[PDB]
Amino acid sequence: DKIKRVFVFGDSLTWGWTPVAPIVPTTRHPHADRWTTVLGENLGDGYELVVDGLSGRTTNIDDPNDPKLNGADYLPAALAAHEPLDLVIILLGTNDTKTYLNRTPFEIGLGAGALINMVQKSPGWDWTDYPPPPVLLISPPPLGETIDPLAAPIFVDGLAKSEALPGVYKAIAEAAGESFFDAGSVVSTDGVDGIHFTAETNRTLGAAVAQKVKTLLQ
Amino acid sequence: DKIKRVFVFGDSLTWGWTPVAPIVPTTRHPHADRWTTVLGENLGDGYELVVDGLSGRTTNIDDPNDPKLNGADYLPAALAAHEPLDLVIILLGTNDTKTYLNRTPFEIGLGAGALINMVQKSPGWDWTDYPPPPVLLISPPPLGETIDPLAAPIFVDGLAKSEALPGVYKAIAEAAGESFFDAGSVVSTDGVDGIHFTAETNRTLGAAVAQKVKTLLQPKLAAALEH
Amino acid sequence: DKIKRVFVFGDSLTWGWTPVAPIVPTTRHPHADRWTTVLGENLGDGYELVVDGLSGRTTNIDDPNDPKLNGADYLPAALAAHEPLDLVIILLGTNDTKTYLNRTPFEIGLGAGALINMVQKSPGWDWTDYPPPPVLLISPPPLGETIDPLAAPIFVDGLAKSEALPGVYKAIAEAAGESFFDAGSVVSTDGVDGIHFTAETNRTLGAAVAQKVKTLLQ
Amino acid sequence: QDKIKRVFVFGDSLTWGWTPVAPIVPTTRHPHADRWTTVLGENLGDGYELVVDGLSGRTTNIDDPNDPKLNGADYLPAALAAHEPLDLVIILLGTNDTKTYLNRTPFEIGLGAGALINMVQKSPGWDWTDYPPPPVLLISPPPLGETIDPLAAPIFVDGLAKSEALPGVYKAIAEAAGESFFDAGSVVSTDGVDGIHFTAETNRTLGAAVAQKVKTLLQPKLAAALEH
Amino acid sequence: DKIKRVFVFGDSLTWGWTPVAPIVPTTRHPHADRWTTVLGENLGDGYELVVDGLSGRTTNIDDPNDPKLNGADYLPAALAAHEPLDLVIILLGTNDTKTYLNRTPFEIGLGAGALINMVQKSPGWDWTDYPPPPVLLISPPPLGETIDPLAAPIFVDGLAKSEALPGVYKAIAEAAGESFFDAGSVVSTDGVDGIHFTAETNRTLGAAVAQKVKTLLQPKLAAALEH
Amino acid sequence: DKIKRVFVFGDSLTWGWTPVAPIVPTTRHPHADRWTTVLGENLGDGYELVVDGLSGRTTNIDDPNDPKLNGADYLPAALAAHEPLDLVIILLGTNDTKTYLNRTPFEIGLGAGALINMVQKSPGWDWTDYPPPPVLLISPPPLGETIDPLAAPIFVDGLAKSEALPGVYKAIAEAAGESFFDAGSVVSTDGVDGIHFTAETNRTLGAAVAQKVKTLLQ
Repeated sequence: DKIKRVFVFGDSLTWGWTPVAPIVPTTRHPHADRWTTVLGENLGDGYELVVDGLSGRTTNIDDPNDPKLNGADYLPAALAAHEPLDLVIILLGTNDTKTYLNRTPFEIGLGAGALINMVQKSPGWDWTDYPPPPVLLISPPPLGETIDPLAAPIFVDGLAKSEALPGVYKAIAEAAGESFFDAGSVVSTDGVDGIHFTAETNRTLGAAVAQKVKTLLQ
Repeated sequence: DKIKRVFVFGDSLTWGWTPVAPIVPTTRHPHADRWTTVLGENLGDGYELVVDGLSGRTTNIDDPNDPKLNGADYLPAALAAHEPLDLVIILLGTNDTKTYLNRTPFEIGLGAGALINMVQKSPGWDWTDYPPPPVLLISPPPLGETIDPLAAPIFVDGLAKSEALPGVYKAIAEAAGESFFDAGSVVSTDGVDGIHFTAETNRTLGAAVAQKVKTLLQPKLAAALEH
Repeated sequence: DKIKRVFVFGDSLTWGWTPVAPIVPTTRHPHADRWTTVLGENLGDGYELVVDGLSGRTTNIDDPNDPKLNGADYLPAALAAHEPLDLVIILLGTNDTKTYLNRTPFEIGLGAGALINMVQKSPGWDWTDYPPPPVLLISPPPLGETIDPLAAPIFVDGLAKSEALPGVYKAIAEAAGESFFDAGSVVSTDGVDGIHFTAETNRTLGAAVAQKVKTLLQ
Repeated sequence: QDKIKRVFVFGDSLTWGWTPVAPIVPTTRHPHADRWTTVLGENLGDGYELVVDGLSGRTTNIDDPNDPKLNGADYLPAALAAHEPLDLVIILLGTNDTKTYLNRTPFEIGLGAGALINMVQKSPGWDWTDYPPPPVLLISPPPLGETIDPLAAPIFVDGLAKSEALPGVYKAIAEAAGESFFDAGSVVSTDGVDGIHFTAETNRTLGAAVAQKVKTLLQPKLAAALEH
Repeated sequence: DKIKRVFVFGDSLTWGWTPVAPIVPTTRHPHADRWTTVLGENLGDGYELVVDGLSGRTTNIDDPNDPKLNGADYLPAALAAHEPLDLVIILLGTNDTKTYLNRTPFEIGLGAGALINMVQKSPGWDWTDYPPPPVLLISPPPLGETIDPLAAPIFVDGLAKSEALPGVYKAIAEAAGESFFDAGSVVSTDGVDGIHFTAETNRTLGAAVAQKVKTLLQPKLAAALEH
Repeated sequence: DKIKRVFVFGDSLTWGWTPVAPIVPTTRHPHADRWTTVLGENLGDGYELVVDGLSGRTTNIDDPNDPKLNGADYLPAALAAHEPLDLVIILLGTNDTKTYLNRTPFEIGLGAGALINMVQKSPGWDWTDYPPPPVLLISPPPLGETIDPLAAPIFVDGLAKSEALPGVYKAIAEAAGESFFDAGSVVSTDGVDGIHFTAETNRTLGAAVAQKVKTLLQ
């Protein structure tokens, strides 16, 4: 019985940012406490995860402060490097609400859409011919109402944008003939810095997403 | 009584490519025969059009054969140059089906979406403050089943892509909270070269699109449609 | 008699910036008061205008504050989109005097030259074969002696540069085998903000430029 | 109790697990059990945990005009930050750099590998974390096959000689960076039928050999005691 | 008296391409036979030359075949590296006529203009304050009527373009308030390959350009002589 | 017997920056006092020099303050323009220690390596066929312990980097099969501004480098 391969593509939430005061520097959640790990455990031996979480990462836009943060710069290579996959999970959009990137929620949806499209056109080549995998686009929960004062200037108007993502993400996913899940339906941003997750929140999300995944793959 | 300004942003279909054999060179449809002109006539004195149709133009992707064909390179400037507008009409996607651009229909939808987004964030500045205008995204009709042999190699698998655009364009438009219309619902690509429109097709399209526009910009009529 | 098509390519002066205090925000001159409109009226039914005026637009240089302001990024597409034309009028150079763009008058001439060249090589293709249209390069008048305090820092040394443009523009136009007209010969920058035009100045310019056009086209 | 050591492997199709076949393409991925990185993992034991990033077609630090995703140096900074903290970075690249159309000398390819080592040394570019940067083991690939699949041969003209020259250059560059080196050509050769990729037998040998090398670097107290 | 420094910025004509059959490979003209050398000899001890001639070099446009051939990529650095200078001579434009670069003569003039402007804004900095030097723009002669068959495909329509350069170069130089000289007024492209110069042609050019230079840098004397 | 041609590619040290207080503006060392000139004199009539020294120039990295300062942008053209050569001397690396470029010594070595590689692949063409010339990579001496207060902010941590260059440069040169010389073995940065050389230091360096050159070329 073929082991099913799931690739998880996200930001610091998926890397395992431990929320702290002051907001930085952080250390990585122990493996046991990462949402992806709990996702893996609840799925069982039938499944095998590959995880790529980058602190600061956006859907598809350059961060003028750091040239390595554009998801869409990286994703084509990542997909080809982990082919073949049975599912691609995308949990991005939190960094896209940063003030200086000046994005609307629809713009952020388009960004997630750009990534879905990269998966659908995945590997760009005749060197292999496995099919492209389906995609589960996950909208993150709303930001915290109170963000660490060091980071707050960079998240002005961010909360309202983050609240609007589930609706947009769902339409975009649907338009692509792919799947959707709102992380805000089962958890919220409970980290002390108003942006990242506690281990308790990771656990809830991992277990919830595992149910959703089994529905799609059995 | 304020005159309503409508900006039309498209490709050769909107420039006025006269279909001919061989496919090139062409000459511009006389003004009287252009779809935008008939659109203007059917709208009346209540409306005033601005038209920007570029042969070869795509939604949001570079053509390696010509650096001036990317709609999204041009649109931000165009919008600011014609502010204030009451509506922006986009009729693009036909060139996006060209084989060498290697686009899926969903990708082309995202391209049209990129343009909608540019309109929604239109002018990027404090120099004026008019609101941004609403958008009517128009999907083109399917390509001809028979394309001029000179152009056919460049439109391989293009037909199927063009057939898939209305569904994608509608979702994208809806997702943006904007409007949609399928040109394929009232006309088809009847030009001899299998890509462009006759004057008869222009006339039909112009008249049909004018009805749609009035629905959006005359609120008494907009109201009546919810009934 | 063929109707003659004239394309006007300019900046906020051609859009119809209404001079006000404070300098921004502005509203667009009513159509009846725009210089291009008066140009059209004085030309008669023999002529038909197409107008493209963008606030902030330069000849051929990127504005680091706004990526849509480079005339030469736009002009090739615009020319092809309005083919066939009988004349192209260019009234640009006022924004090129902005301090942070660091341009000399000769440099600005070269920029206008770049645009003339784009018109001369206009459409780059076999898809149509109309000839390319002739060009009337119009130098703007000198800037106001007193510029709105909000904008003044951005126009340091700009006045002297603007005074030098007619001479340079004339040489460049002549070198290209094309025509020239100095807007400063018939009007000056009388707007309250020291940069833009009143409706009275628009009227004078429109009527003067119409005389010049008829000389070129009969 | 002892913290588990994290080793990141950054390579090309050799590291992805290209199964050599005729005709050369299309291929399928070596079963997990037969990948060199997997055997590397098994020979290391529970003391170690691998993260593997192998991309078919990938170069050290140069754009492939045929595919914009193949430049290792475009990807590596992000990858490093995404897998921090690491105890070692292994780089096994250079085989694609010998492709005719990229027009590279062996020294140039060394510089490319050097660019990657430098990215690791300056790894994460930020105050968001402060773990140290990890050491690097640069691995030179073996020489190409003398006979390359006719479909691919035009793109590997003069490639063999370049591949033979890589160990020398890679060693100097690694040494200059104060990092480690290993020549895959010292324990295996390109035995795949297409003249470019590896059989499962060759993967096994390489995995086991590289595991010895890794333990020398990360348990040096033990390595020391063993030598006498 | 300060010794006057003259910087010569050109292409293979200034490097010293020896015309041969077949066209390539060539070897460099002996120093004694280079036009710049004869220029130096005819100027005397009052002057000192610095020479930068690159085979294949254009005014201001990328050659898709070789990324090092754009004069304007190089000139800012070169100017600062040889500061202070009393004159900059530019003899470029021959490679700009190459078919695949698709340039008009006016465009090539603008390219030369771009270089003049770089000289006028020369060093961009506080680190020194010498004045910027004046410029003598030199138009090359027309291409040969017969070009080596290996190179001919790359110089289609090139002859006519090269004939048009003197007029354009003069206007552009004048517009910049700088000087002009037409190499075609005293020599032509007599090399066997139809592109480069013999030693005899170099000698003529060197001596002619030296007269022109002295006019510019000893202008009080030039003035007094004109009677 | 060939007259032997030596091309010297460097920064302000090779241009002839006269150290002064305040640090800027400077004037060029008289020709008689330049290190390259003394190099030429000590070599004799058997040799002929070509010199390209640009104030501010780096090995292979863009200076965000000035787009003309990247050695590797310039070197390919320079090499082809002065072919044929018998030797290329590179004395660069002092500007690479500037704080804002954020380079490690190994990175700077790689930069020098990039230049060596350009020389080894020199002219990229069939238009001539002379061989490529050998290369003598020269590491500069350590910076001054005391730098002009106006320039010091830009050379923080630069001293330590400059001290590390000889070791790195030697490895890189050796790896390329080329030659090396440490300018710090015969001189130090004795200019009043803590960065540039006096005429006395130029003389010492010129004479020392001439010995080295003769060893390589006979």
